[PDB]
Amino acid sequence: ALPLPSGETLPAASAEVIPFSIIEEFYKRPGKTLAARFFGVDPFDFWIGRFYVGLFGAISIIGIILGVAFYLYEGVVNEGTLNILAMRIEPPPVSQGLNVDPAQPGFFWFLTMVAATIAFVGWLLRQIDISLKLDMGMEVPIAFGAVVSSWITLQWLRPIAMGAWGHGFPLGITHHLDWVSNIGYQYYNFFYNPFHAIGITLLFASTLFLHMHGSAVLSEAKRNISDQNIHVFWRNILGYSIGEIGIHRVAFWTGAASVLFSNLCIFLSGTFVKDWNAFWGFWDKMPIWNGVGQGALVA
Amino acid sequence: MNWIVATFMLMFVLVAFLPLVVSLAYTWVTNP
Amino acid sequence: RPFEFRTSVVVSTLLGLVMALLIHFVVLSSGAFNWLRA
Amino acid sequence: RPFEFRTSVVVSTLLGLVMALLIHFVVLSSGAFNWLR
Amino acid sequence: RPFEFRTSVVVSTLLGLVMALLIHFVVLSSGAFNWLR
Amino acid sequence: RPFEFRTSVVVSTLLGLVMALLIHFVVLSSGAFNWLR
Amino acid sequence: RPFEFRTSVVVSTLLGLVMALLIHFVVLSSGAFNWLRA
Amino acid sequence: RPFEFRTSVVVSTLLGLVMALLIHFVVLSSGAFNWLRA
Amino acid sequence: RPFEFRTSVVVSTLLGLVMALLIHFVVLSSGAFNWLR
Amino acid sequence: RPFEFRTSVVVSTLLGLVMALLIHFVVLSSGAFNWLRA
Amino acid sequence: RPFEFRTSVVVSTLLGLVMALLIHFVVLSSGAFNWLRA
Amino acid sequence: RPFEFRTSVVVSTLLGLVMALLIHFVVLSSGAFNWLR
Amino acid sequence: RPFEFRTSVVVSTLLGLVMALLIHFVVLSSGAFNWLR
Amino acid sequence: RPFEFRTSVVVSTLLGLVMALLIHFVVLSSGAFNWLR
Amino acid sequence: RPFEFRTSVVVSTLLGLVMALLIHFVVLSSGAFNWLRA
Amino acid sequence: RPFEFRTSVVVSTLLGLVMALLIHFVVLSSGAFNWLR
Amino acid sequence: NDLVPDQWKPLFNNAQWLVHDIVVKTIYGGLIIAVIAHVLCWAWTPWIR
Amino acid sequence: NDLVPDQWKPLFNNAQWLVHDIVVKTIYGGLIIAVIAHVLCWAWTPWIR
Amino acid sequence: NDLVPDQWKPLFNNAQWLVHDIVVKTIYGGLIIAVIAHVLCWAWTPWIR
Amino acid sequence: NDLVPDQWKPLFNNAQWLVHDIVVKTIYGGLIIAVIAHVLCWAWTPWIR
Amino acid sequence: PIDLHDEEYRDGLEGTIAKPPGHVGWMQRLLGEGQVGPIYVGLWGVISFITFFASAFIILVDYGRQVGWNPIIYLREFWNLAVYPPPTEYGLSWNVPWDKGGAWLAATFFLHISVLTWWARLYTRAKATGVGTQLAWGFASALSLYFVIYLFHPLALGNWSAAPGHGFRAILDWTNYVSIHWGNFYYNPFHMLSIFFLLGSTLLLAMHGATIVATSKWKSEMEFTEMMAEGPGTQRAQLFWRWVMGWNANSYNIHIWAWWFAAFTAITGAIGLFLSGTLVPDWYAWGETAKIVAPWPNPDWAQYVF
Amino acid sequence: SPWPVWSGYALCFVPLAAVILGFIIAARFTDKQATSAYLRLDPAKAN
Ligand code: BCL
Ligand code: BCL
Ligand code: BCL
Ligand code: BCL
Ligand code: BCL
Ligand code: BCL
Ligand code: BCL
Ligand code: BCL
Ligand code: BCL
Ligand SMILES: CC(C)=CCC/C(C)=C/C=C/C(C)=C/C=C/C(C)=C/C=C/C=C(C)/C=C/C=C(C)/C=C/C1=C(C)C(=O)CCC1(C)C
Ligand SMILES: [Fe+3]
Repeated sequence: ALPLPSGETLPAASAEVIPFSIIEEFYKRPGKTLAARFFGVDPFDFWIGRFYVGLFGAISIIGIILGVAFYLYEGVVNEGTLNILAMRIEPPPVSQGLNVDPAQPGFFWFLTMVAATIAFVGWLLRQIDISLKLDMGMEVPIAFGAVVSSWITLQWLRPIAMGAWGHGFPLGITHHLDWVSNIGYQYYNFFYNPFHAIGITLLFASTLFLHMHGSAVLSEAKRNISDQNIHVFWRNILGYSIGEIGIHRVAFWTGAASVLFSNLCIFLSGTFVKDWNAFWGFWDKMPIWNGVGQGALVA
Repeated sequence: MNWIVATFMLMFVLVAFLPLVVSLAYTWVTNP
Repeated sequence: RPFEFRTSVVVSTLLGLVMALLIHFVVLSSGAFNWLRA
Repeated sequence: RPFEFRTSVVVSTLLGLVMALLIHFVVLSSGAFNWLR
Repeated sequence: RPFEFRTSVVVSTLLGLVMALLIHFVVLSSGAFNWLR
Repeated sequence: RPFEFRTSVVVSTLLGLVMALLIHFVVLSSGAFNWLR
Repeated sequence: RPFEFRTSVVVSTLLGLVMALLIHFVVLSSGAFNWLRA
Repeated sequence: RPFEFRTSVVVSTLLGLVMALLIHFVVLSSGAFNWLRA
Repeated sequence: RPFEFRTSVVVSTLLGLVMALLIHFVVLSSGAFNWLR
Repeated sequence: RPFEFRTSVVVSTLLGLVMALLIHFVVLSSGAFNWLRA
Repeated sequence: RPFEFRTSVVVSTLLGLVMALLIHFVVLSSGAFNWLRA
Repeated sequence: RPFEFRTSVVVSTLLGLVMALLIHFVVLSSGAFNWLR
Repeated sequence: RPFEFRTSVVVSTLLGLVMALLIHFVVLSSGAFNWLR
Repeated sequence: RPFEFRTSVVVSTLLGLVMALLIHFVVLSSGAFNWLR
Repeated sequence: RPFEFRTSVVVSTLLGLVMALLIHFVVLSSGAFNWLRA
Repeated sequence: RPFEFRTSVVVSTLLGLVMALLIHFVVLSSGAFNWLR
Repeated sequence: NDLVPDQWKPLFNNAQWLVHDIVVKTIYGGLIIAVIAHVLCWAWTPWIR
Repeated sequence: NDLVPDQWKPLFNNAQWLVHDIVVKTIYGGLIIAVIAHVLCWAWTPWIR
Repeated sequence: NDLVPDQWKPLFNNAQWLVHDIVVKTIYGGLIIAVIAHVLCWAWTPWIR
Repeated sequence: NDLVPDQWKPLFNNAQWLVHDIVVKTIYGGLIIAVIAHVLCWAWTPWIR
Repeated sequence: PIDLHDEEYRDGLEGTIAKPPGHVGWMQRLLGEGQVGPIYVGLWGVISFITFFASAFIILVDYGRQVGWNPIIYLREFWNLAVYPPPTEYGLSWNVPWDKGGAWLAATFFLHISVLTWWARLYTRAKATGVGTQLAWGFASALSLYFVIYLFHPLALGNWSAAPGHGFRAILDWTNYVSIHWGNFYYNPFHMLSIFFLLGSTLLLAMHGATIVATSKWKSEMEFTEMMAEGPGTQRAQLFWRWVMGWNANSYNIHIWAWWFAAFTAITGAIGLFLSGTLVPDWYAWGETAKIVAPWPNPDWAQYVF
Repeated sequence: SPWPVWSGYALCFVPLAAVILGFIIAARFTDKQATSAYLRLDPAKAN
């Protein structure tokens, strides 16, 4: 009996029962990473276990270890709390400005944030290298780069633009929520921010699309069907079937767009805008309806 | 507020928007 | 030819309708003519 | 022919109905005629 | 040719319409001419 | 055999290093020794 | 051979460098030595 | 050989440059030398 | 023929029902007839 | 023939039920009959 | 035939259950019958 | 036959369990019996 | 056999380590022994 | 040879460019030179 | 047979355990028994 | 047979461990025994 | 459907008859118990008054 | 299904009969314990009043 | 199916009988220890009152 | 399974008996040390009281 | 035993309409398919249509009445118009004026009927096409959240005012008001679990889409065929995700992962919303008593002042 | 009172441990199924 990838055992195409070892050995092909093109050789061009280690893998692992050490030190020492749900890792005060001093408190927040940034960029570059070794596209790096740009907006661009550097988030479990709540209520009705609304729309659409795609694929896995049943099912309900290649494109685009608009709204709310209720005071004054009402229906 | 630095950071954010736009343009240009 | 007759007709009719509605609404809201109870 | 009879009939009917509704609502809301209290 | 006639006409007409609407609205809002009360 | 030498060495080394770091950090945090100011 | 020589060398070097960085930073921040402006 | 000469050259040069940059940055941030008004 | 009997019947029935409901609602809301208190 | 008996029956039943429910709701909310509450 | 017995049974049962629930809730929430402490 | 025994059993069991839980919770929340203080 | 030796070893070792850490943390957090100040 | 001359030239030029940009930025950001006033 | 033994056993066990936990929570939360320090 | 031995052992062990930990923690938090201060 | 009665043969199977009988007895016992419970609850505290 | 009685042969299997017997005995013991516990709790603190 | 008793041959395997015996003995010992612990805790401080 | 006893042959391999022996000896030593530690801790400060 | 031509090209009730398919063109260029195609209508969907549009008509007519029947003001204030439930007095009663919550009850009832009939439509068409019915249960798990929001939570609180007011801006206001009323949902554990599952769902969707698009040169998007035998694209995707994070899946497990993320999101959200008001009146106080709230003695408050 | 309340215990620490164990177990079994041997197209012939 031939075992299928789903799990079926169907008695008996050009397929055959092949162990994963043959596939793993066949596709190694060392010597095509990004660092090899630049320097002419990759210093770390091997595998340690199941992982591939490259030039940026070492940088990422160093950043990870250093960041975790600094995070634990600020929270076990200098706070004396001993539990992780009550830790509160703060940046330097707003009065200090854009400068950093080891003597003053908030230095290890700097160390952890820098190490985390280095680790994130190293992970992105490692993903690019692994994609380039397999002759694939560069789509996953684009999505992860959207996420990393979302991080850089919150921790680098906004504090520099506002110029005091106390405007970055504390790295504490259950405590970054305090920062989110206070920032959101400082610019009251953060719902009324247009880009926040677009981001929420994209998030909800992404979840709905994921559920629909999972249901559709799972509904035909282990049945004797002609591969066109799903198209008829999706045209009978809603009167449209996107196809096999369109659903993944839509998923990738929606996922990236949500985070992009979210980082745009956070940065814009930081500097160029002060109140999101006053932002809509232009609407009722446009010269198409500013003179049509009376009493409570005026304006 | 220093309006030069803020505009520079805004330009960086709009640059960060670019790769998805490039992917959309590539998908449109191919598949004629 | 650069454009088809159908597209030109559609664009022209839509532009005319939107402009007429917009001008009527602006004149009504201006309150400068004493029309329909001032 | 650039347009079908069906499309012209549909567009004309929708435009006429919408315009009639809009004009009646504007006239009623303006309160300048003493109609319907 | 590097660009088509259709694209040039579309871009030019859209730009002209947008500019005319913007200029009329800005001049109306400036309150500098005594136009429409 | 159920377990290889390499897996045992890796697990033991990681556990020992993590335990040493945790114990040093906890002892430093407790402040019961008058060490390092 | 349970392990390769290059893996041992790389892991040892990374661990040593990380430990040295961490120890220097902790000692500098503790302010118990009067080094680099107290 | 376990390591090639050019790989060692790349690793050593990169590590040295990174350490030099880090040491200048830390010394400047300490503000203990009166350098660039510090 | 440009239109079929089915489409005309459906559209006419929907339009009539919608108009009747709208007219009753407007007349009830106006409060100018003393109907339903 | 333009319509099937099924479609006519379904549409008529649904319209009657919806109209009855709406009329009952409106009459109850108006409070003009002294019914089911003072 | 126009309709199956299955569909008629299902629709009738569901409509009856929904109407019973709605009528009970409307009548009891009116506060006009003194049921379970007024 | 129109309906299978299994579907009827499932629907009856689910409806009965839901009604029992709902009625118990409604009676307890009404606070008109002096039950569990 | 139902369970292999490796699975039993992994489960037992992980459970023992987790319980030991949890008990030490709880006893330290109680503050009822006068240990570590 | 261990290193091609082209690669050495490219690496050196890029390193010089990055160093020049970084040093200009850091020197201009300092308190002694306030962005050339 | 309409139902397999496994389905009946699984449903019965899950229902019994969930009901037991819920009843214990509801009885002990009411504070009408003086159990384990009131 | 309806159920296999491994499933029964797994479910029993998981339930026992969860209930034991929950009961110890509830009793400790209730503060009705004078245990650990 | 050998054990099924003649009238209900087209609607029932042999194995379904026994399960249906079990459900019928369960419903009858539950109804008797519920009637008793309602009578005692009314005797304890009327909910209509 | 050799050990299964004649009446329940279409419903039960030789392996499921033993497990069913185990489950029935377990439920019987549980019911006895539940009745005893309820009587003790009523003797301790009535809940209807 | 050689070390299993005749009754439990359709349900038990020759390798799982030993594991079942081990589990049964462990449960018995745990139950005895739990009973003793409960008695001692009651003698120390009653939880019902 | 030449070195495994006859009773435990269906459950154990030849290379797993040795690992089992090591684990059992380690657990016994752990139990003895834990008993001593508990006795000294109780002698120092009782936790029940 | 299923003829797709019949299921796509029948006539009358229990058939389809829009039978001659359309074509959009740019959707074919960007998404790979641009057939509008016919749509089924089978007595599960006529009821949904009628009930949904009855509710919409009621809401729109109330919107019109609220502005004095002025169309220009209707366009002016469309996005800040709403039809709120009855006020807190007369909690669950239905004897309410039409302008004081009477229309909200009727619209909500018709919307409930519409959503239930839509679920029935989904289930029946899944059965009639030969595919499984996973989509029906996913929609059930979202309807559970919907019914907790609109029916089960206002019940057990004693008033209709605990429900949203049927408006573009009214849902945002409802979210803010419910957060302010019951403390802070940032300290609601089920809100935390729902956020975890939601962000995980978005992450998984992005990863899967990027992975399939990257390997589409070897026809990796044909999920139905890859489940029979793996191809070069699936092999490359497995190798990529094994070399990045050390473990991977096949082209069948990822869909189970996605389905369960979405289902857990909906279920945990429903449970948290229901538990918010009836049992825990204040989430911050509960968090303080649970030791999950960080101490905060000496803030630096200059960040939060203009 | 160094300890949390019982409701905190349940509502916080039962779901968290459940999620962690479930994630680890599901990942382990997904990897086991993925790396098993089943039908595949030969990479040497397949291009
Ligand atoms: C009252 C004085 C107001 C004012 C009020 C208005 C209003 C109100 C309108 C204009 C419109 C226009 N105004 Mg003026 N306008 C003012 C001052 C100006 C000044 C100026 C420098 O002062 C200028 C340059 C203009 C210029 C213009 C033009 C852009 C335009 C008229 C020409 C046109 O397009 O005809 C071409 C027009 C057509 C070809 C329309 C043909 C329509 C056909 C005949 C159908 C009619 C409806 C009929 C019932 C259909 C029945 C059959 C069924 C369909 C089967 N106005 C002042 C401030 N003006 C009108 C316009 O069209 O704007 C877009 C308009 O509606
Ligand atoms: C009372 C005075 C009000 C006013 C109130 C209204 C109202 C109210 C309406 C108009 C309408 C119109 N007004 Mg006027 N109007 C005013 C001032 C003006 C001024 C002006 C410069 O002052 C102008 C230029 C206009 C111009 C116009 C036209 C665009 C139009 C009438 C012609 C038309 O379209 O015929 C062509 C019209 C038709 C061919 C209609 C045919 C309808 C068929 C016969 C069906 C009728 C319904 C029947 C029940 C069907 C029954 C059977 C079922 C189908 C089974 N009005 C003032 C302010 N005017 C009407 C209109 O249609 O606007 C779009 C309209 O509703
Ligand atoms: C009143 C004095 C105001 C002012 C008010 C306005 C207004 C108001 C407008 C301009 C516009 C313009 N102004 Mg001026 N302007 C001022 C001072 C200046 C100064 C200056 C340094 O002081 C400059 C350089 C300009 C320069 C300009 C140009 C950019 C432009 C006119 C030419 C053009 O581009 O036509 C290019 C455009 C065309 C050739 C369009 C031709 C369209 C044809 C005629 C059709 C029109 C519609 C018609 C109804 C169609 C009917 C038929 C149907 C389709 C079948 N202005 C002052 C402050 N100016 C106009 C403009 O169009 O700007 C974009 C405009 O609307
Ligand atoms: C100061 C008194 C403190 C305390 C502070 C510490 C600290 C601090 C530590 C321990 C550690 C340990 N403590 Mg103590 N400990 C206390 C009280 C106790 C009590 C008790 C009941 O009272 C107990 C049972 C223990 C028990 C233990 C052990 C678990 C462990 C030491 C043995 C071990 O595992 O070695 C196994 C470890 C090894 C064999 C490591 C061998 C490493 C080799 C020699 C290399 C070292 C690094 C090398 C120089 C680097 C450069 C290499 C280059 C190639 C040149 N401690 C009190 C409260 N304890 C230590 C430990 O290792 O914990 C895991 C530790 O770090
Ligand atoms: C100031 C007093 C501080 C303190 C400050 C430091 C600092 C600062 C450091 C240590 C480090 C260490 N400390 Mg001390 N330390 C203190 C108290 C202690 C106590 C104690 C019980 O009190 C103990 C047990 C230790 C123990 C240790 C060891 C783990 C380690 C030194 C040995 C080693 O690793 O050798 C093995 C070391 C090597 C083999 C290194 C070989 C390096 C080669 C020769 C290259 C050197 C660099 C050079 C620039 C390279 C140029 C290359 C170019 C191509 C030319 N410290 C107190 C609190 N300690 C050091 C360490 O290594 O930490 C990881 C370190 O950096
Ligand atoms: C405000 C002062 C008066 C008042 C003044 C008027 C006036 C004035 C009139 C009415 C009219 C009507 N009034 Mg009123 N009305 C008042 C109070 C009420 C009250 C109430 C609760 O108080 C009610 C229930 C009504 C009810 C009614 C209706 C009987 C009637 C409009 C019918 C309609 O919708 O036609 C539109 C309906 C349709 C277009 C659909 C027809 C469908 C057919 C009948 C069934 C088969 C459909 C078929 C199968 C579909 C096939 C195609 C499908 C696509 C498959 N009035 C008060 C007291 N009323 C009108 C009338 O007399 O009508 C005759 C009218 O002119
Ligand atoms: C108290 C007085 C209240 C009031 C309270 C209620 C309540 C409460 C209810 C009704 C119901 C109805 N009311 Mg009344 N009603 C009032 C005034 C009126 C007025 C009026 C004054 O004009 C009218 C016309 C009606 C009309 C109606 C009918 C639509 C319906 C009863 C008949 C029916 O449908 O039987 C047909 C009904 C059946 C065939 C059902 C048979 C069900 C079988 C017996 C099983 C029942 C369930 C049981 C648990 C099963 C147990 C065994 C298990 C299956 C194993 N009411 C006043 C205001 N009325 C009932 C109804 O059914 O509404 C939909 C209902 O629930
Ligand atoms: C101080 C008094 C405290 C208390 C403090 C602790 C602490 C602290 C711990 C326990 C632990 C336990 N306690 Mg006590 N305990 C108390 C009261 C009780 C009561 C009671 C009713 O009063 C009971 C029933 C128990 C019961 C128990 C057991 C559950 C457990 C020990 C059994 C075991 O697994 O042994 C077998 C133990 C082993 C097999 C461990 C073997 C470890 C091996 C030898 C390795 C050790 C580390 C060493 C450095 C390794 C070096 C080499 C390298 C690996 C190469 N305690 C009071 C409240 N108890 C201990 C435990 O093991 O928890 C899991 C534990 O850590
Ligand atoms: C509130 C007043 C009283 C009180 C009043 C009562 C009353 C009254 C009763 C109980 C009952 C019980 N009480 Mg109480 N109880 C009190 C305080 C406590 C405390 C405590 C710490 O204070 C505890 C721990 C308990 C514990 C218990 C349980 C022993 C018992 C319910 C068991 C159960 O879940 O059955 C339901 C369990 C199941 C349905 C699952 C069974 C599963 C079996 C055991 C294993 C199967 C394994 C096999 C592999 C599974 C195959 C299928 C799988 C799907 C694969 N009580 C207080 C003091 N308690 C009940 C009782 O006595 O029951 C006998 C009862 O009626
Ligand atoms: C608050 C207000 C005002 C509310 C408004 C008031 C309203 C609207 C009330 C509506 C009430 C209704 C509609 C109640 C409905 C009660 C029902 C249907 C109970 C079903 C019992 C089903 C039962 C007992 C089924 C039992 C099934 C059994 C015993 C199955 C047994 C078995 C079966 C069949 C198998 O395969 C094999 C296993 C086994 C042998 C055990
Ligand atoms: Fe897919």
